Amino acid sequence: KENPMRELRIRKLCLNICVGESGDRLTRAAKVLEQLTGQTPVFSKARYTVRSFGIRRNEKIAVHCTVRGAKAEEILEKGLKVREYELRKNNFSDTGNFGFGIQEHIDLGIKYDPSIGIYGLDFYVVLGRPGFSIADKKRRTGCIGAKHRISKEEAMRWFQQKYDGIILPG
Amino acid sequence: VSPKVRKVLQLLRLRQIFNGTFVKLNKASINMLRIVEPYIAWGYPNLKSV
Amino acid sequence: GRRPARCYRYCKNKPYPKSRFCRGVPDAKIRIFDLGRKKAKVDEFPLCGHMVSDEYEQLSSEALEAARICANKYMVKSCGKDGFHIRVRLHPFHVIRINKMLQTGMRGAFGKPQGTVARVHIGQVIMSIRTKLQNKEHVVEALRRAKFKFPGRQKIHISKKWGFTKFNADEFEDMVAEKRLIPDGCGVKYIPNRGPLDKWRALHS
Amino acid sequence: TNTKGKRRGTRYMFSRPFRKHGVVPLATYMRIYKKGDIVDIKGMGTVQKGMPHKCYHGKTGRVYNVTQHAVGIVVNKQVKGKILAKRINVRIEHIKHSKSRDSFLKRVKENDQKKKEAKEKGTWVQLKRQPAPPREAHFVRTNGKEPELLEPIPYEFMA
Amino acid sequence: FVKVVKNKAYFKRYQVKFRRRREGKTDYYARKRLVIQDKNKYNTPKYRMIVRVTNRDIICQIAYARIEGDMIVCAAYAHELPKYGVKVGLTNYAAAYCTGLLLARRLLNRFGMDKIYEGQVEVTGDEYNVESIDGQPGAFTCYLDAGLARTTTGNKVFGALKGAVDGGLSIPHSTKRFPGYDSESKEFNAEVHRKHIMGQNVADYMRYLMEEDEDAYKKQFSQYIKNNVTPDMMEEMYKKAHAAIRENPVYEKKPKREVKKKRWNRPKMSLAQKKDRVAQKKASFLRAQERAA
RNA sequence: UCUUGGGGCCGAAACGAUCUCAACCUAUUCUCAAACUUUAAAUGGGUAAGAAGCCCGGCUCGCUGGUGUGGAGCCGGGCG
RNA sequence: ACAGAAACCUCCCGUGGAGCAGAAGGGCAAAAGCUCGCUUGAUCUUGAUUUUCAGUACGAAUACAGACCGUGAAAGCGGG
RNA sequence: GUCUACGGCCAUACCACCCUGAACGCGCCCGAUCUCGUCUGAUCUCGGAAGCUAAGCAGGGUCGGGCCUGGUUAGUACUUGGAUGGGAGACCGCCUGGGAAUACCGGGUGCUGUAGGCUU
Ligand SMILES: [Mg+2]
Ligand SMILES: [Mg+2]
Ligand SMILES: [Mg+2]
Ligand SMILES: [Mg+2]
Ligand SMILES: [Mg+2]
Ligand SMILES: [Mg+2]
Ligand SMILES: [Mg+2]
Ligand SMILES: [Mg+2]
Ligand SMILES: [Mg+2]
Ligand SMILES: [Mg+2]
Repeated sequence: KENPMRELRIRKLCLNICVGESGDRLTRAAKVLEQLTGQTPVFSKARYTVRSFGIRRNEKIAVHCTVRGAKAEEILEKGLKVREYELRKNNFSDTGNFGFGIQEHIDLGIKYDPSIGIYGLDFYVVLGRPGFSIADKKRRTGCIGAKHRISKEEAMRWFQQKYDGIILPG
Repeated sequence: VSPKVRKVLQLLRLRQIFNGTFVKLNKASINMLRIVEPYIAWGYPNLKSV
Repeated sequence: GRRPARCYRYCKNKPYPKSRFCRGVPDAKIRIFDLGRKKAKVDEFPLCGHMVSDEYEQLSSEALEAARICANKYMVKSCGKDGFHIRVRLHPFHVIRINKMLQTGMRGAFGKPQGTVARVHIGQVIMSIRTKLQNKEHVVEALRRAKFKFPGRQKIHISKKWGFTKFNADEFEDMVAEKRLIPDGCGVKYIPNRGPLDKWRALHS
Repeated sequence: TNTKGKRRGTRYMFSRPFRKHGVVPLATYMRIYKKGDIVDIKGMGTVQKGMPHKCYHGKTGRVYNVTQHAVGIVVNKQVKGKILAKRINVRIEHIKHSKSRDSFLKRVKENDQKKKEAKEKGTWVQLKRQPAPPREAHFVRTNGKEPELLEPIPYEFMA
Repeated sequence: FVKVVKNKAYFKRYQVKFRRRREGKTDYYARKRLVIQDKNKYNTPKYRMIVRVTNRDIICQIAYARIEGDMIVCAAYAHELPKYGVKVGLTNYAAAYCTGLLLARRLLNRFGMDKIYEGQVEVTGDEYNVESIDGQPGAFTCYLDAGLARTTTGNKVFGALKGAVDGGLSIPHSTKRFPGYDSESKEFNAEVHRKHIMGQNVADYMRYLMEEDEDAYKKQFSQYIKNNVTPDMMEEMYKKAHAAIRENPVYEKKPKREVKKKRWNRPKMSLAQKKDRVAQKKASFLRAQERAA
């Protein structure tokens, strides 16, 4: 019988919209995430100036927000539904996380408004077990230990049971 | 005569060639005699020598 | 084109490598240090002769290139192009300068790079040849002919080590049988009685 | 010529030993330094304040003043044909109590104890040290074993 | 393939941090400035008041540094508070105040200064500092060692500090980090602080939960119910604890009892045992190989 | 060795197959440093080897201070 | 998702292989780096000391002492 | 036997993986009213006590890497002082003293202070 403290959970869901440029588009994207998550997101600036991409250093080009708790489960369901609960094997990282892309946010049940437009966004799910927070605390930080980590196979296995999803090959 | 040999020969009181003295042997003195090795002939005198 | 090798025979200056302070050094004459059948396994060539320097001097990269050719050509003629493996054991790292005159004279006399040399000690191996045992006489002659490309005095010495390895030939065969030695191409890896016991399982399975 | 730079030539002198960088152990700050103490000066590159000048690295002096962080040290310095008693202000990271006198203070107490004890026993005990004397006569037992004969080995060219 | 970073050379060159740093327990940048005394004060001890709040306890200690290690001069634990009538909430702000008060009275009792420096016997929750009395032994002076805690307003380390200064210890501090300081107006409300010291924020929560959801109330306060601690009596419960702490702060050590020698973990294997184990493993491997063929 | 490339090579063609040579990685191996270094000499540079010491009792302090605590100074005494 | 060698998001390894204005050397990891909040110890003042040295000057630097201050919960730290 | 708080020295203490953890602890853990801080009660702060040693942590293991310490290397390399020594030189030998470092082989794998617990 498995220990109750070894059961997988969603540490957080991280939603990102790299608009690629500053100005009106980025602000509108900041409003799509707020509608979807119900919390104010944060803008991320460009680390470097890249001529090809047309982005300058310290220029806001993307907006993102982290969602935890029961809200993360609710929003994750919307995206996984749009994927028809189908993910590729390569969608899972070797550290036990996974994520997927959404091309239009309107598929997530967000009612379209003329002054916002249509955006895509990234979905990333960080999985975890209880006691993953020892590596995030200030006092007596530690490392969770080999036996407690989440493998790619354990993450894929969790996704199937949790959602009855399909892991396509490749 | 080099400075370190010149000082050690003065402490033995051998300030002139073919001068002689008795020196009672021990770690301190045997290592002084090693510094002045090129400048002295020494050894153990018998009762007749004394 | 260059000064006679008597002008740079002796190790008079501290080592002067090609570095970020000494820039503009021309390439060395010798660029190949191994020729013959380099790929022969450790066991094909048990015999190894050496050319050992009897002097503390500087060997120019031109003399190393010439000797290598002289020793290699003889081995090809007398042992075949695949009966031997030569290894030049000196690399010309010390840079020699020139203060080029036509006139300031000795004002600002620090010289520009002229060439490269190898600094060799007494008893230090200059070049090595490994082949089959029956070619012992052909190794000695090959190295005897190569002594004429060098200044100073050299000694030809037939090593008691097996090939280019560091292990004596009189016990190399047993060490391989007991698996203290594992052929690894031109040489052998040494297996100590240490480390994970899964390594021992691998070797003994 | 050379420069008159203050830290010229201290590339190795002031660097920290191998795998001994980082925090300074706090017992370095808990040592008690009193007036009259003999201390060995050893500059430490980790702390750049109160650094002794290179010439005082490796010298030993006497403490004459103690402030909140530093001490005043009277340390001899030879300049040409004279030796000056120099007063330097050094932070206590760059000094350590000298053991050079502890062997002496150990001997005094042993001397003072023995002198007192021997006196009440009416006996004489040596108090002054002596240089190591020549070894005295002794017997060496063969145990019925002939000494192993040694011979020089033949030359071998191990080239 | 990518280079192994943690190869042999990465370990040859590696320098470990201080053990207490590796453990994540000690901040040596802060410790140096806390424990180190001025050299012209020589052997004068530099006392500090260590406050560590664990998941279930509060440890209050008075220590000074020595070359062999810190010498604890007096300690007071929150697991002692049941002796003084407080059964539950041994990590809340009110408990921290009691633990700090117990630490102060216990020290002053030990030095014989408890009668001289009684502190602020009536808790007002306001700024108060003990001033030395001329002709009497001076007031004991220590500094707060807050460890790695985030010293924002309302941190319980300042609850214990308040309890210690109200007991008669001299600890430099301001009211900026007591609960009741308003960052907006920059004004300290002592009456808010007095509420936390008497645990009314907890009491208000119990009433709030009781009128919101009984099930939540039981989940949140199961042990308060088991011990019959109700919101009305909390303030008196703490006030009694202060009187009792002041009446008798001495600690009677638990009397040690001899026990049967019991070992609860394996000792090291000897060289012979380790060596023989490898021989058995080798024999086992070859034996299996011969059996298969 | 697919984590990338060049040659090939069977194809309807894909990370399918097949090799082959390189880059990469892993253990080895030859040869080096005035402006490299884990190690690390010899010779060398300070300091100490007493009465200006040691050990007792007391006194002054505006310095330090939970403390008659600390530190410094000063006075008297005993030890060759 | 667009997204590619390189945009942004996430997890993991990471002894410094970065950064600290500049030459190099030293030093530095809950910091000396990066980001925020508050600030003007880059202020006023007498002596002592160090470095070059003749034991002169300058310059630079080091311990203090007296004021005023900043910062911090505080120990402290700061007169570039 | 062992832990907690604070430490000293700062790998014999680190790193990797595996096994075992009685009691008390330390934890993971459960919440967000209050104090306090976040895009996010993840962290920080605060209020708790249903569950669990899964993890951290402690002890142990590995012909483990590292580290520590011995042996060998080796009286070798180098070196103080000496000669109207050798040798065309390069350099070398001897005399009088000092005297290393790899590879290779073995052994070890934290000690301990103050205060407070648990362990018939
Ligand atoms: Mg593990
Ligand atoms: Mg020259
Ligand atoms: Mg702090
Ligand atoms: Mg900081
Ligand atoms: Mg001042
Ligand atoms: Mg249990
Ligand atoms: Mg939580
Ligand atoms: Mg377990
Ligand atoms: Mg090992
Ligand atoms: Mg232990």
